[PDB]
Amino acid sequence: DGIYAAFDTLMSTAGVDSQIAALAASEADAGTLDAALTQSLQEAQGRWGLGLHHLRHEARLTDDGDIEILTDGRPSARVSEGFGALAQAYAPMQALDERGLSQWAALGEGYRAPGDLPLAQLKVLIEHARDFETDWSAGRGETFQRVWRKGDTLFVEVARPASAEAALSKAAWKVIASIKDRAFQRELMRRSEKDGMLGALLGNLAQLPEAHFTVQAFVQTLSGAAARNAEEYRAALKTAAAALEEYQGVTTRQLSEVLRH
Amino acid sequence: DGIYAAFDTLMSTAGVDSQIAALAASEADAGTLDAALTQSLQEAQGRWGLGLHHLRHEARLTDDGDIEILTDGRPSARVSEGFGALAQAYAPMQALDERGLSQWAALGEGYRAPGDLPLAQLKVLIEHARDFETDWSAGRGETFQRVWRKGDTLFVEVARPASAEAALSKAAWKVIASIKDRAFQRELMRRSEKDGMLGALLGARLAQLPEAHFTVQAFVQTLSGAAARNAEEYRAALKTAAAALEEYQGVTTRQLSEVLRHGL
Repeated sequence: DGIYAAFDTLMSTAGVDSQIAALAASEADAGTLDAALTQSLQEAQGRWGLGLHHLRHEARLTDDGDIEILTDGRPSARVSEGFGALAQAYAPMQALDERGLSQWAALGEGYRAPGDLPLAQLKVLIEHARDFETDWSAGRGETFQRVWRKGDTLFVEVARPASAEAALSKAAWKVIASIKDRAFQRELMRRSEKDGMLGALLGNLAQLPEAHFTVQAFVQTLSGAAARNAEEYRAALKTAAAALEEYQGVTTRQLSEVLRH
Repeated sequence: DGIYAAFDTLMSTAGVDSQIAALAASEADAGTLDAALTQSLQEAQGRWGLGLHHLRHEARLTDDGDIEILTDGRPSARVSEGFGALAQAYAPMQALDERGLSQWAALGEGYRAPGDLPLAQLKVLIEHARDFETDWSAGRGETFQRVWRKGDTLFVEVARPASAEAALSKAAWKVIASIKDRAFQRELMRRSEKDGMLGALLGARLAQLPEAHFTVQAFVQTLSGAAARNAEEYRAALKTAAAALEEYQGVTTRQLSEVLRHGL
């Protein structure tokens, strides 16, 4: 239904198939739906790239038929408010450097190992340290990555910073190149010289979550004895990168089919 | 295809239709050609944004059928050495700040008035001073601008510095769009997501490319006689030259494009 379908819509900009409207239609119970909405919000958060791993993200159902999104137990926003408001709630919590990567430690304030360590030193932290966290390191294909352990869990992030407007602007690259009417094409090209590619194309998205959230990162997790295993980290690092290029590819494509429709 | 077409190709890079190949073939008179090379060469220098207004530019025919490019009467390059050769002959002579603007005065060493002068004060200079020169200021449209007078001629320069790389990039986009075979278009568009754009378009086939070394970065409007001492003639001069610079940028981008479609 309305709120459920909208939440769903938001999760999709992070490649999360939360299926919530169907769960609600299944006559699922309040706590079940809450668990499901919260679980999906956490996945999305790890792919949105906001750099907020240190906050706890919950989402709950309201008696007035809303969904209330929360971060560290404080009410941040309600789905019924629109996604741009969800954006504007997150913003002052964030801290991007000029590379658009999060300046926060996932573990909260403290020491961070450098991102460029030798596998031998990294292998020792994995095996024999409790909690640890490294900084960003430049990887294959303009991507960035960092590793950190919290409790029984190892986290691998692989990121490729690209704003929502960036994501839209690469979608306008493909929509213009695809156009079968060379008159409208050349006209949009001149108007693209003068207002960028997206503005030219626009001449309602504000309401679409694609305007405020896009896929920017992928987090891969290990648990138990895997989270103390150096072969398991390197598999997981490769996994997360493939995943990242996948979901960024899907979302570029689905966002193109939107920019036309 | 001959040294005249070589010179004609080099002049197209500033959007100067020299018509040298057609003159050389016409029934015109002896010596009219050297004059034409120099006339066409000086105009080209106004648009290249090299910052060499203080030097004198000449082009002549040599004894062995070549075209010699001169600076202050000294042999700087030969057209037959290609255009890159001309680029590095100019290089030791240049002096660009961080933005792409010449640090040389157009009038040689001497006092330069501020570039951010008030219009009432720039006017006095335009109505009553003899020779003068301002520094670069910014203008409208992410442009820059300065103005000098040498003699009876006012010189209004508007500039939008660009690397010949980005200009080649902008011409690649225009071409990969006009592409007819939608399959190869999507192939190029995907490589362009990976290997860059002008990268992936060159990859289907440049230092020989004239536009690889020279680009329209600026334009100099000129006033003479009575207009040259007229402050409203000056403010209009500035709008003309920004419009010019957009035009010749557009002409030279459409040219470089039609060049990139050959060899696909």
